[PDB]
Amino acid sequence: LSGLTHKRRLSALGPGGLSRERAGLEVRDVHPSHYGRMCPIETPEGPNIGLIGSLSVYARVNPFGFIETPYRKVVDGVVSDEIVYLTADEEDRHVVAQANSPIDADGRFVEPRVLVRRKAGEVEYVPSSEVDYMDVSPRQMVSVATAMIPFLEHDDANRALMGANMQRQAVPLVRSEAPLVGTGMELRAAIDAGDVVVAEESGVIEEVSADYITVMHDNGTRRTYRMRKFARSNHGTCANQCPIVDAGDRVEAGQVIADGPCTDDGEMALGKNLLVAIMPWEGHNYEDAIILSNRLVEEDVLTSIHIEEHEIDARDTKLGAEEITRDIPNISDEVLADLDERGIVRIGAEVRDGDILVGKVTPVRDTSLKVPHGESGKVIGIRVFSREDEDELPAGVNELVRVYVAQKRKISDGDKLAGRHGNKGVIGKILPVEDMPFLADGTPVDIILNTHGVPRRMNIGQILETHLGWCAHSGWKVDAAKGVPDWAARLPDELLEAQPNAIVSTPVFDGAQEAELQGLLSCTLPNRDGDVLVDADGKAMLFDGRSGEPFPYPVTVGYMYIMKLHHLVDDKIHARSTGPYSMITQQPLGGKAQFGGQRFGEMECWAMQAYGAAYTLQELLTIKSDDTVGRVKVYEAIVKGENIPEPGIPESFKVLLKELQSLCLNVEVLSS
Amino acid sequence: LKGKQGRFRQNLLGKRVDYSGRSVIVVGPQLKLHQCGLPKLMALELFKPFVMKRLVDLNHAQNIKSAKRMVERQRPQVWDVLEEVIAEHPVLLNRAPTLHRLGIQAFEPMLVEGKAIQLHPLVCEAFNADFDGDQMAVHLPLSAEAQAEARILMLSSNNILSPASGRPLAMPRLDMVTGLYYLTTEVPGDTGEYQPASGDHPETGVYSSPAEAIMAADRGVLSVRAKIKVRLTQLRPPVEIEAELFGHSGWQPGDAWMAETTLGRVMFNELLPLGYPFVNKQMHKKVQAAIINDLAERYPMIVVAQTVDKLKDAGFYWATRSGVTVSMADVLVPPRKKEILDHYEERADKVEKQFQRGALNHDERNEALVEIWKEATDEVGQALREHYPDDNPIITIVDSGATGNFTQTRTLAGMKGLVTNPKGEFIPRPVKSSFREGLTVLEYFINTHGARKGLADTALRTADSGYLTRRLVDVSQDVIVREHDCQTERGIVVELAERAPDGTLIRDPYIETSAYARTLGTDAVDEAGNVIVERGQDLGDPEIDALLAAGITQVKVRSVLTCATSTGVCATCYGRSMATGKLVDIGEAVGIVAAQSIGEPGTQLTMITGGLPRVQELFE
Amino acid sequence: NNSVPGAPNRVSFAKLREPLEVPGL
Amino acid sequence: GSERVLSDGDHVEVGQQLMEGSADPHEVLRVQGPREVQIHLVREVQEVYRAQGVSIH
Amino acid sequence: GYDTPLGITNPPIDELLDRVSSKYALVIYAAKRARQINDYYNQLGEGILEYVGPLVEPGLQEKPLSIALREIHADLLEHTE
Amino acid sequence: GITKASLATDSWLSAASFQETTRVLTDAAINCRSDKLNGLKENVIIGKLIPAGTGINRYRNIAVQPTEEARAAA
Amino acid sequence: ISQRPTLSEDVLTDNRSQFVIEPLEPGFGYTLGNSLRRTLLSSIPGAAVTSIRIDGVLHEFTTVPGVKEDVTEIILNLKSLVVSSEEDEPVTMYLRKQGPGEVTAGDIVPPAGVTVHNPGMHIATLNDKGKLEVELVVERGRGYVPAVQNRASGAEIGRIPVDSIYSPVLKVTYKVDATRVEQRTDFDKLILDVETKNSISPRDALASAGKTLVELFGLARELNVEAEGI
Amino acid sequence: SQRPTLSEDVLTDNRSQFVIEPLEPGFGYTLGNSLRRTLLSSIPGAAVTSIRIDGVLHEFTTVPGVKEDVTEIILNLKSLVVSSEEDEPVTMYLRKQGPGEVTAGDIVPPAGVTVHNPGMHIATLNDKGKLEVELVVERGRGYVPAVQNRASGAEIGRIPVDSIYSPVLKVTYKVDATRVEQRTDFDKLILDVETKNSISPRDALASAGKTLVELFGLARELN
Ligand SMILES: [Mg+2]
Ligand SMILES: [Zn+2]
Repeated sequence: LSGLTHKRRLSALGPGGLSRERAGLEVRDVHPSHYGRMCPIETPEGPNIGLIGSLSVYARVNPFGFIETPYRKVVDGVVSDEIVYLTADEEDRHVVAQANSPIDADGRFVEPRVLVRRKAGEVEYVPSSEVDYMDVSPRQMVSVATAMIPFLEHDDANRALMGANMQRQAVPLVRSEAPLVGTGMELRAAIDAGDVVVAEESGVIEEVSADYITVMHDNGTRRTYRMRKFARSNHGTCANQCPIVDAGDRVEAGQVIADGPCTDDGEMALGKNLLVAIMPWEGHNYEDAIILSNRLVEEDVLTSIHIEEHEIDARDTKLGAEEITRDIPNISDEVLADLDERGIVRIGAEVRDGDILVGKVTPVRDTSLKVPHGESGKVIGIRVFSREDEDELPAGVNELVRVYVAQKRKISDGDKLAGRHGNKGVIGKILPVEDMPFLADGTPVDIILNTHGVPRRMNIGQILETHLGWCAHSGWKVDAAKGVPDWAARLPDELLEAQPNAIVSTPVFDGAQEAELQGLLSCTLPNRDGDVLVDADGKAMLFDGRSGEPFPYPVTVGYMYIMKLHHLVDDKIHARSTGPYSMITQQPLGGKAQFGGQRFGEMECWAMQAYGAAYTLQELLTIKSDDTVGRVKVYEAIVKGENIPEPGIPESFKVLLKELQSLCLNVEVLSS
Repeated sequence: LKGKQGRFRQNLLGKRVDYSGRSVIVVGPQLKLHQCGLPKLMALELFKPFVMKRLVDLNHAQNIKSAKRMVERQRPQVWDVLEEVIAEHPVLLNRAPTLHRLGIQAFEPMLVEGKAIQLHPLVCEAFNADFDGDQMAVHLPLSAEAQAEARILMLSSNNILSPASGRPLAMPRLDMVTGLYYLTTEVPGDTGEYQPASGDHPETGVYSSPAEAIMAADRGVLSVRAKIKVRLTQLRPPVEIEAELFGHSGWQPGDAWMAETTLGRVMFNELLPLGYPFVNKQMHKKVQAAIINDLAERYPMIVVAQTVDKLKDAGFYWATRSGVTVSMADVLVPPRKKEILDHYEERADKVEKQFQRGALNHDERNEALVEIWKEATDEVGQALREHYPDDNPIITIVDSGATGNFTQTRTLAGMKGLVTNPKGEFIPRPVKSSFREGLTVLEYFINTHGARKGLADTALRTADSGYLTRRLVDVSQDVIVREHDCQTERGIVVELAERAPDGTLIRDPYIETSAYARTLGTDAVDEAGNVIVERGQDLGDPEIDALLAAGITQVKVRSVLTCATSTGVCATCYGRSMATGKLVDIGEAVGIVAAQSIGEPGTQLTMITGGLPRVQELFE
Repeated sequence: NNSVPGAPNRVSFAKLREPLEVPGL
Repeated sequence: GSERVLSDGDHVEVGQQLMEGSADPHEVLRVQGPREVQIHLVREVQEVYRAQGVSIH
Repeated sequence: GYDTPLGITNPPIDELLDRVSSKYALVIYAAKRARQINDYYNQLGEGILEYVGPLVEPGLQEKPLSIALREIHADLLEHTE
Repeated sequence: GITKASLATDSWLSAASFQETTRVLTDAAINCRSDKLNGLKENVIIGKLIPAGTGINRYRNIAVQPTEEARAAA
Repeated sequence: ISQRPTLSEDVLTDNRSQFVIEPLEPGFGYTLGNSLRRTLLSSIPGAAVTSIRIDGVLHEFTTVPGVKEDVTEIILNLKSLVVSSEEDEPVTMYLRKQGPGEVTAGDIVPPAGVTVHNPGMHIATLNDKGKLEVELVVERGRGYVPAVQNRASGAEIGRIPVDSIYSPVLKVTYKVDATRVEQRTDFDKLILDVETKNSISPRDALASAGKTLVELFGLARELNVEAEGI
Repeated sequence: SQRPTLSEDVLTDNRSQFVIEPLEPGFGYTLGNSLRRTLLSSIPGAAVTSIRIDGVLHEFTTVPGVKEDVTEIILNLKSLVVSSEEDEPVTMYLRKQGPGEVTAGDIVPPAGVTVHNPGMHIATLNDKGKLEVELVVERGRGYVPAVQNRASGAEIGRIPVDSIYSPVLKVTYKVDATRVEQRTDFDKLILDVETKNSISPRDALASAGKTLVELFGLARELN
């Protein structure tokens, strides 16, 4: 989905365009001519708001570069099946009807007055004859990403935008599952995404394998497809393909054959289905926090794979050429116990932080490449490029070798999660499976959400999604012996009888109404034990896991789709006590990879000054950042039992002196 | 030297320090106020030299290099020493970017698994932090001096009171308030309530002591919130009953009196410090603020922190059982909205025909439409409020001051009403549906504008406030209280409270700010010869009440503006401090505090403009 | 109306018919 | 009273603003001294801050 | 007249302020005593004395600053302005 | 305004830090303006203890010894 | 698996106590705490009063003549009295006095077996020429039982059932604290708190509760044979 | 009036109901919750610890002839359930070659261990490839991360696997109260437990009972 959205993006800045400071603020706002061409919801949250849109679902660029949009022209008040494409100017000069306005099966307008859009920001009823154009589908103004957010007609603009932006940050899991409730624009958005193979001609599969497939065409031509397995994605995640076809099936042309990352039977699946409950629970879910059952951790429900990537090179120098070699000066045999004869780590050897990954000698010194601070995992593959074998390399290099390290991450504390309605959060605590509240039949819940954040943020759509998810999961059977209930008049005749773990889809702007949910929730199939858990309203009776006594009031439950964001915790966490020092500034390095300390802004200096704290500021400015002898002496004193000696003169001040004395300004000290 | 990279400037932008660390923050309700959680994988790597020294002292290793190697390998012999070496070693937290004085606390560490720096719920407001991925650094003082510094001055339990105004900031904030509201609420005709003697049957609903009441509630014959007549023994009764029943002889522990309240109120009062008079009213957020302010103004800080912690724990415990959820059956549609909408639409059609006659122009049509639809929205909101009972979770949440307002509920259930436009003027097209029922494509398209504009407004406001704060800090760097008393006489006079021509006395609506903490210049002797507040005695809540009782209106108060000190200001002129609760101590910087306090609220300053640019122009 | 040959079957709360398939994305 | 209109022939106190707006601090300073301008600045800033609902000493 | 606290907040802050003139003096008035205590501990293998050792009997491996603060609360130190 | 009130100060080092470093540096150089380390900004640029809070000389020089009564009773 | 033994510490006060159990396997904190609290609160047998009688009053609306206190105050004062009985059958007890003065529990004549553990407790006060006769019955039971469960009781003139307290303990509270026995650093540390009447000591009430709970789980264990740690 | 409780069993195919009464009022809930808590986490069992696949050096790869890669087969094998009689790491074998299907019943367990669900589907093989996998079976209780074998410093051919020793699957209870004014005020507990077929419900209930008895024995001793 992220790749498709990036391919469909519409930038407005860059070379040949306006800058951030000069571009006006009005341009970042909507314009009544955006309907049908550029989605108004999807947009980056950062300062680049309004400058980066996205094509509409049905928009197609005319041969000149003016976006178009389909319409069917009403000739004499009768809808026309044939369609034409109109640009902005021609669209203004006509009357455009409303898709949702009821229309008879014969093409006759049941209503005499039908709302309409006019020249600019004008809408008003008009007789049912002069109307000239009518739209095609209600989903004609949404982007591709926003088109797959169920119950989009109930959320808020900001919340919908946040959810749309969140959907582009999922992480492919190990065992994906299709959502129970999602629009009908999932499989189509996956087939065109390119990351899933598909047969060209209708043939019959002879044999299949985990690494390759062989399909026999009806004309007698055998063809083979190779599927890349565990190849590092462009952004650090993994990508695979697992064929979903059996040996001896006549697969028709255009039928998916393999599922790539975030896919399940040829349709998008960015997350799993978890049983949610909405109630404040001992403040652990206080202010957007989240609680997860240990069942997720111990069942790999939300386990992901991340593949790192490193490379070292031996480039020629004036003093000589460097060569990768197993031997390395003054190193114990144990340290290099992993490197092979050629001087590289054998495949499939566990590597820990600070370990040596590939050895080389510098004309001889030691400058071998080592794992950075905070990495681990297996070594899945090593690629070595040699100039001897006639392999193109950048000028001035002889041997560039890259090593891939793959680590399996299980969801832990401090990880982000978010639904499709833009409700972020963090895993506050992962309680044991024996402590979570459980339904009356012994089914412990998997995640608990706070309730105070629902009505203030005003994203009531997710409640309806949860209700519909539970209804679909449990399966329903609406009574029809006495006849279709009035509330069930418009239901498709084939949607009255479902099975457990059924699948449902609600297209945006045209989905189940409140009456539909009210009716459905009253006819869910009973559990195998013979009893129904939830009431008509959708709430249920729980049982506290700690106290063991039931809660005084019922609570809401249901299955809600949950994704997993890319802002993991292992990347963030980092510590630094003593390590490499920069040579030009005499300050500790920066960044997690380099094992460097944190920044100390001036606002912290102001805060320290406010408290009246002086010695702490003196330390932070002199004894832990600049003073070399100060650092050495304090470290030695700490290692022993001696008191910390008072700091000295910072390097910054001495540099300032020795620099200002160069402009003939004799800067004395006057110690007296 | 000149320019942004000039070595003069770059010496102030800060340096990269050692003994640091950053991680995500997750709320933890199991900690005391002066506590914090550090993952062991971070604590062990941040205390390495101390651990090595203490370990070599215990003879688990032979030298320093071997000890360092063992610490690197993380043998099971290290964790005991790690726990023994951080007994009382404070650390400094700093949410990035720090804004005000309370943005750098100093908590005691505590080992806990995971990879997230746990925290206390009541301090998140100090950092303005939200538990959705925020990151804060963690420093550590080394010398024996910085330890005492961060243990006495920068400790968290000693900074309950915000520097802006001398009123506590760390108070029950978002969720636990709902729990307290549910606990202290009263309901009539509950189970086990008090009843009068009905002929041959005694009067039931009287319990010997709170222990029996708790046991009965546990058994299941007494709802936690019902009218009861308990017999308390360790809670001073309200003054109105203390002065009557005991004749002012003075209550002491061990004296009984028959109260009339609900068990929830007793269980809540048991949390308050001993000796505090009984409080017997439903706890709206305003009442919570009043109680906390009174406790902070009558008792030492440590007792306030302890009672706040206990109250937060009780609120968290009782919030879960309040049965506050969300469902379709809770967001209830108005019953007769359709008729009102039809009538107002008919009147709109009337004005539409009026315009069709051509007498009026476009502007008058816009004005008529906007006013009509504003009236319609108000009427629909009134009807919706009249519809909901006092049991829906939305009403319980909104009315108890936990969060939000009624307009959001009206949008969620009633009508969203007219919406802004990119030009700022109200579109003549109003939305006729609520988010529950379901919008349509045109209405959502129209609605997008407000969200876009609000995002842009916040984006500019953050930077504006930052720049203003930086400049204000720059201007006033060198103000410091040097001398203890300038012994000057000029004191600005401020009208405390005006006396109405018909009434006896009306409290000035701004006495809370002008003359609340300043030092009284001259004694405000009453009309008679008696002295109610003597010269020099700092003012405060009880003293302000005493002054109001005396009916005094005009008072001359010592001020810093007319201070006679050559450099800085005299301490006596400055008056009662903010974070300390007492007179400022010699040497304390005041310029930085003032700059931070004035600059912090700049974030919410929005629109001769009235917003932040107005303040910029005024100061400039 | 599953245009692709063997997509999974998931009935939908359909009320109006779109007269054209989504063009190649 | 604020509802009253600016009636000609009346009398006013020194330093008062005749019409809505803001008085230049330099003029009030020169015609009143430092005390009046100080108190006016304090009151004006306090008013603009009290407009938003925030409170500071 | 209140529940005994636990952790580093014992003894409380207000009790100390009754002894010391102002909170800014107390920090140094205790840090210097902590330095003296650490110096006394360091000369423990052989006996060279400049100041006496803890006055109040310490705990089980308590930090010197804690001892200093817990003995200042007992009114056992005299200092020069 | 704040800008004009802050641009004119007594210490030359802070003034050079703020704006027009070359001009103020030259003016201070000609006069041989020797300034005491007063204030916070210059005193923190140098690195010496700030003259505020626990830095004022009234507190930095304190001698504390156990009372004779305690010494008599060990 | 033996794991590590869990020892029960103890603290002492006038009549309260803070029993501490440390350390426990992760999650066993509440598993002990809640059940132990419930057993302590409503398992230990005891004795208390059930009904009273006042021949000087016909019903409860009014107050007994010649006495400062009210009927409800008399009931409340007489309910808190601590009575220990060793006989199963419900025995009677009489309180009688004449003339001005006060009345104390110690002045009530006890029959064989029953005893009162607080003689100095106050009940009420009489004015001059005052008299009151009471015939209160005492029964042995467990836990708390309200008077509503004793409503239908034969037919009498002035039978006024009172909510009894069949337990020597009346307050219990507990928490859980984290502990570090190894790199796990999540082991629970139960902190119990009990405050009993004068008829039992906390260390004995807890012992009796443990006896009862172990006897109860003996049924679960006896179904088969299988061992575990200490 | 006062009788000791008694526990009886109501049997079903694999999930049994236990009825306990009479219990004093307001006491059934806590006992049921305590039993449930001690049942779902402290029941000893055995499960696969680490596997050894011939011709494969790690887990992020495939093997010719199979339809799913190593990760999928590891996930499938996680569902395997085994009971250990010996208290030491035992070794099994799994040799299947040629086209067809490989199920749980193709393992040749040694003496003292058994596989109770031979119907599980592990994977499928094309005629090109074969398969020979060796796996360990250790006895533990609770749940242990797979990384435990990472620090053992074995050879390359060892692949750690997460171990989950728990035979219990679901437990629930309901209380049938009798709140009549008579002294017959008690409650009847109805506890239901279902196991993974490794051990019958009676054995798990007895183990939990013994665990709680041994734990509470520390209080009955006079203090
Ligand atoms: Mg945040
Ligand atoms: Zn002064």
